[PDB]
Amino acid sequence: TRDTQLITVDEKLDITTITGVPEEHIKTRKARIFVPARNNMQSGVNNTKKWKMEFDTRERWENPLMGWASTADPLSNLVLTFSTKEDAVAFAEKNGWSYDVEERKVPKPKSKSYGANFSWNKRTRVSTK
Amino acid sequence: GVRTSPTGEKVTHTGQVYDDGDYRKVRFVGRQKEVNENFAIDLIAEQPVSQVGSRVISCDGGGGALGHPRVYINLDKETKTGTCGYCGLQFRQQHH
Amino acid sequence: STSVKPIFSRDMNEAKRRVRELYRAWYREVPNTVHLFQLDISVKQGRDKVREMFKKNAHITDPRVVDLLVIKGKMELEETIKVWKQRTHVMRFFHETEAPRPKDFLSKFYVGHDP
Amino acid sequence: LHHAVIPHGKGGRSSVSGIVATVFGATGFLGRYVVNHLGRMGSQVIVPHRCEPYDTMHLRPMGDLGQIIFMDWNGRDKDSIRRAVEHSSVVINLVGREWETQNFDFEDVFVKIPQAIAQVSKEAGVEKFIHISHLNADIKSSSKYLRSKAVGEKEVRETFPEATIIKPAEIFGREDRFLNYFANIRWFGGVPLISLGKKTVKQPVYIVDVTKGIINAIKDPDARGKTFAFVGPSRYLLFDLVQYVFAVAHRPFLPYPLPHFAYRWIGRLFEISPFEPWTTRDKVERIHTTDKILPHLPGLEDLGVEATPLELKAIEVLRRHRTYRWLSSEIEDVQPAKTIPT
Amino acid sequence: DTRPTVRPRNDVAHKQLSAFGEYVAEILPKYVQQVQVSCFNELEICIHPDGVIPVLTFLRDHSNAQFKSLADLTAVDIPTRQNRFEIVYNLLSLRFNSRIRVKTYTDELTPIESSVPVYKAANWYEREIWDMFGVFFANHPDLRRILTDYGFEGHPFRKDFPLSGYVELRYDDEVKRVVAEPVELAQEFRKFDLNSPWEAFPAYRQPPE
Amino acid sequence: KLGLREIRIHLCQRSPGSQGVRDFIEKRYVELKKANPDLPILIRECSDVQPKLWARYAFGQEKNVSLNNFSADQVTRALENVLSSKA
Amino acid sequence: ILPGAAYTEKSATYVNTEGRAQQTKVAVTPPGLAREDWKIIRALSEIAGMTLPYDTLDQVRNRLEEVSPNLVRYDDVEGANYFQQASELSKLVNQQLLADPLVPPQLTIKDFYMTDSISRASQTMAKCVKAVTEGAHPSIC
Ligand SMILES: NC(=O)C1=CN([C@@H]2O[C@H](COP(=O)(O)OP(=O)(O)OC[C@H]3O[C@@H](n4cnc5c(N)ncnc54)[C@H](OP(=O)(O)O)[C@@H]3O)[C@@H](O)[C@H]2O)C=CC1
Ligand SMILES: [Zn+2]
Repeated sequence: TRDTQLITVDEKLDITTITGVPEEHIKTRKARIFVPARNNMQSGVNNTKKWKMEFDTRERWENPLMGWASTADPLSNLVLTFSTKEDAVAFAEKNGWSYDVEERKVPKPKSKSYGANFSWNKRTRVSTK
Repeated sequence: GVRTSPTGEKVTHTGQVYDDGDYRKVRFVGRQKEVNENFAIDLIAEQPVSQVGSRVISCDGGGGALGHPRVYINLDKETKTGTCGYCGLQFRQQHH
Repeated sequence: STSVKPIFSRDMNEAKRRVRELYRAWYREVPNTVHLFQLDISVKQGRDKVREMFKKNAHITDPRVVDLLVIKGKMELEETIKVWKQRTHVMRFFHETEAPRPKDFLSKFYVGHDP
Repeated sequence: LHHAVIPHGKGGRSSVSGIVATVFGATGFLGRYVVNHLGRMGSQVIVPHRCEPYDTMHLRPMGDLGQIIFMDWNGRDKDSIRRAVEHSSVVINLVGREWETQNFDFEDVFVKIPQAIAQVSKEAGVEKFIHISHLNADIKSSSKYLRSKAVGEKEVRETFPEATIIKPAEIFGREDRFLNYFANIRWFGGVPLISLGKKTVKQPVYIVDVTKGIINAIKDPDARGKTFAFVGPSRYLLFDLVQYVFAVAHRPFLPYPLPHFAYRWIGRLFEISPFEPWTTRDKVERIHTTDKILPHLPGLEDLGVEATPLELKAIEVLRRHRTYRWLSSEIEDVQPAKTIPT
Repeated sequence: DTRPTVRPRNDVAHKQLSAFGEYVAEILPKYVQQVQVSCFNELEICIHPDGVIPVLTFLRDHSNAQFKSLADLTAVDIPTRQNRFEIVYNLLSLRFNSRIRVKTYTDELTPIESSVPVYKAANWYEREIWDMFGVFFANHPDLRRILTDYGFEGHPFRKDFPLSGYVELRYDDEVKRVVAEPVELAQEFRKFDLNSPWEAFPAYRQPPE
Repeated sequence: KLGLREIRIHLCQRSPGSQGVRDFIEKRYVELKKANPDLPILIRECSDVQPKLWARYAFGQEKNVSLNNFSADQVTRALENVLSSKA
Repeated sequence: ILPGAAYTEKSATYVNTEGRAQQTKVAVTPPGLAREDWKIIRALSEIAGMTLPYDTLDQVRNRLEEVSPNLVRYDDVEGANYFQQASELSKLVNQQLLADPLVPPQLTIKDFYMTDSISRASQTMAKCVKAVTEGAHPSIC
């Protein structure tokens, strides 16, 4: 066993005071924990295998000089990747953020028969091939 | 070509012009507004339509490797000219 | 599940001894900071800022988190004493160039979309 | 106030405050703080300057890219004034001089230039006009500076009725002519004072207080057509105010009375300088003029600004005037001056 | 092995490092948790954080190890783990002309034993880890910020720290000073989603769900 | 006016702690609606919710009475305490 | 006229035809001085002296849980029962059916491209309607 002379601490992990984040960005925020949806323009499913944590979108305005998109939100480009939902929830509660969790959406298994394309008495017969 | 809105500010080739009440015009007071006077839309329209005796013609933009990727253009449709998607040159089929 | 290596303290009683010790060190160093840095504030203002910073973290009950706060606070004191900080860094605790942001719902409603 | 003039951001340097301001006389004392505050919130500032561009350089950091625009103007050229205000929603007039030059008299800069700017602003459709008068302005003063201020304050009302006229007292700050003027008297041994400074009462105000009041007047819609009196929280005797100045600076204080006529003759001698005069006959009158008590005019508190006491912000102005022996002396070392309770 | 565009594979070194990996594990079963050799012939020893001093001291002093140069010490932040941080030691052996990697872990609140007694080079590397990651090292001579500004709040290299930070500096003329204010960007940093939705390397595929 | 303006009944479709309210609705709601034709009686069923009876009076005043583990007869008596007092 | 936010500019709850509660997410902020719809009423209540008891979106959704708990069960369909009770109460009053036949308001696809403020303000829906009535009477890249 260990010989580091451990101690017992029984209280929820909380590091909001030592992360250095300002107050306005710990209490007014809302972290969305979700599995990204498939980009419908493609068939690949490799981007829908890890959980992500993105924050709520704040104001973007137009730079008066060049018309660029200006922001005052330091967390507008912050995306974190987690292997599991419980890992994401643990990180959110550790840093004091409020979070909403979206349960994973998995495509349901489907019965696909090529022989149904040519059916004697069913509407699945295809008029073209 | 380069136009001028009622306030006298030249309109760019992208159609940009500050309105009468726009304070951002103040940036040109004592200076000039840089407008390119060689409108591409006008110049490309000056080029003649080339006559080609084939269904399919190819354009690389001229110059070979100094042009654009070589694409092939279909000329079957007789009610319009075939246009290159990179350089804008037009082609037509000789008497169909 | 609850067994963890401590940093310096084994319980809050041991951790609060370091906190009070740190407050004494900061309390005695404000008069010199206002002197060496030629700050245009008074000792009362500076010592009230030290008290404010300690009060922000008065809701902590984890001896390991308190130890980090004391360790971080001790590093801040070291820089001030040795004049590694400049007048700009010391005066960054006061936010003298920021207009006071609104706190009530109506004031925030008028000026923007933030909660 | 079309789409481009709708506020955006969180009041930072890269935000859009919706303010398009033309600040005349922005290269001086009260003009560097106004531009600084306007550019802190992301305002479009037009800065028409008469001087060399080298003297406008301290104003360039005060705004994000493209926010501070510099134009060249002439007080007697009505076309230059129009180029600098026709795109602005608020015009701020800070033009002034504490002396008279060969080319511009007191009534040229306090009566004619203020009236020319006001007229062109109204003809150009400007919505807000802010004019800085003086607290002690009246037609029957001993100073042309104050006599001309009263006249100018009246021409502006007749030309721009919705103007917001502000009447500050003597302003103390870093680049000021009030606390620095008294401290620099040490070169001449003693400190002359008319009646030994026992019959003059002054109520100086802080530069940031005046700067925050002007900004608030722009954003407050009820400040139109209302005359404000920006004064400090405490009234002092000139002898006590100057004595406190030499106490903070730790310089020997050797006052001696001087007849009013004698102080004018001395001032006449200093006026011959072809550069910024050290003192003029007009400054002597202004320094020894009791600050008016105008209870009928709204003050700083009516614009949401808490007047800063002189004591809290006098060391920052006068620490520069101390020797190495007394540079490090703390704020809490000099006892505060004696105030005149109501 | 004649293919011009494919890196040649050195199997002699792969064998030698695997043998030395078992050698270390057999000698230090109390701390060694995992040993592996990459396809490019690099050896990694994964240890319990309580074995930082024993494991490093053995590798530095042992006759058949003689890892007398600390090439680098660094941390990696992986938020998905309970112990989000991963302290990495790279050691160089001049006698045997070989390199080894020692890896451990810690969370935000658990201290890690300082390596200064073994390698003096670790003095400044551990300040960087504390500065840029917030990992506390016990028994360090002088633990301070080494790279960030004075009074800087936050540990930048944490994955949850924003790229542009929370504060920015400018010169303010009113206070004749350099001041810090909340960050505002004239042009926001544009975030690109570049990952292809098609798997690139089947050999590294993970078991489903 | 101090009269009643709305009644809302919250209950779960399966929990044993909401059986009384379900018994009330299955047999008595039809009668209590015919006796109060112009009184909105909202019956909102969720999953795993403690039963409650909300009563919104004039000018936004709302009072709620917990109906957890109540029998079919207490629920009937609880409503009568709301449709009669009109506080 | 009090400007508000569109569905792409607020985090708002909509219940579809099957009783499923779902919430939008803020994509872009409202254009100019426009504000979130529930904040305008909250601001109006405070000025009128009848301040509502919620200041933040999470508190407004707590109120929704009071009025109808199903409104805060996102992506969940809560079964509704008591069809028998509805049938009984429906037979108390006997209304007659008008002789006029049932005719949906949208007979053809040209009635489908414009049904609300957003679609009637769209220049693509205006092209679609023109395309399905007048027909198709230059794409290169
Ligand atoms: N003690 C005080 O400071 C008081 C100030 N005021 C008033 O506030 C305003 C500014 O005061 P302050 O900043 O202290 O004085 P400054 O001398 O520091 O500023 C004067 C400004 O006005 C310009 N100016 C002067 N004459 C002309 C002219 N003929 N043509 C064009 N510009 C001219 C100057 O331009 P440039 O520098 O390029 O030559 C400069 O920008 C003035 O109206 C003043 O009367 C009123 C009460 C108290
Ligand atoms: Zn081409």
